[PDB]
Amino acid sequence: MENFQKVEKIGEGTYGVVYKARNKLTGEVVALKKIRTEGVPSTAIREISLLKELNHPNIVKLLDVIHTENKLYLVFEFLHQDLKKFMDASALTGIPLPLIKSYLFQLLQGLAFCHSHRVLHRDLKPQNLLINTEGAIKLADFGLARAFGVPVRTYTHEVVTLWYRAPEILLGCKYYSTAVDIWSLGCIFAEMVTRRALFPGDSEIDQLFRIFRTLGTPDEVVWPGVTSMPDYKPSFPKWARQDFSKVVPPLDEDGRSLLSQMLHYDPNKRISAKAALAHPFFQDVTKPVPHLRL
Ligand SMILES: NC(=O)c1cc([N+](=O)[O-])c(Cl)cc1NCc1cnc(N)nc1
Repeated sequence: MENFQKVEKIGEGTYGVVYKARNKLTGEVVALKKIRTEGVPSTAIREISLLKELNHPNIVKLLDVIHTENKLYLVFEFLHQDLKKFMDASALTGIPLPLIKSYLFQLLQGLAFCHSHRVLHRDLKPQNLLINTEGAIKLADFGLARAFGVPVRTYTHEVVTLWYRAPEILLGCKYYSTAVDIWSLGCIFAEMVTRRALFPGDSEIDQLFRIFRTLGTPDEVVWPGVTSMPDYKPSFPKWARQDFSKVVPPLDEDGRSLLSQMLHYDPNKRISAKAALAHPFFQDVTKPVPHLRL
């Protein structure tokens, strides 16, 4: 509003426009997201407001929710860069394993926290993971997708990224579980390691088939109930599971083991954030300093 001097437009955020802004009073620099509409639901107000108490070091703090004049403003703690930009910037050399491990570990701590408080992210992707110079990484936009159905096209009709969507969502499941976030994080882990998106689908069916081509078309053996899912079709081609060592080379077996558990088809077999934190892969985790050029 007028209490915020806009510094620059960060982008066309998932729900709306995002600006880097400074509070004229406090001098605090924040990210301000403007969200779209018949007056903006009041149901979302109670919901969003609840997320203000969801405070954790690996969760971008939601400082304030402001509903006014058919506009909804979300004020967030500001971080200078997202993981997508960082991965692009580290494309030639790759993110060092120690840093990949630190980020994965921190993200799992953040998910463990949200999940223990019954909050799901639902739309984890590199762009929603913010990083700073201290080596921290934080989850952004956590429980927002709840009172906002399912993404598809931002106000600028931008294409919704399905690359990190769990198979149960693609198969039409009506109830998401914490497992969807573990799946997305597994996809991100793989991408940090290989420097290439794991399943870059360009349509819902292409996304699903890319997953099937790599992990094998799921069946009742590995995923009880899958053939009864809303969008499951007996006509799906049946692809054999690819040898896992081919998926994220040259990741070591500790890493491959954890990733395999984060990508199990059955949401109920998929590892929890809490359990993943105890995986041997993190035995030598540390907190390196990233090379950020702001
Ligand atoms: N909380 C935040 O700091 C933040 C929030 C949103 N958002 O609520 O939509 C977005 Cl896009 C980006 C953010 N920061 C990363 C960033 C900073 N600067 C520039 N130029 N690009 C990215």
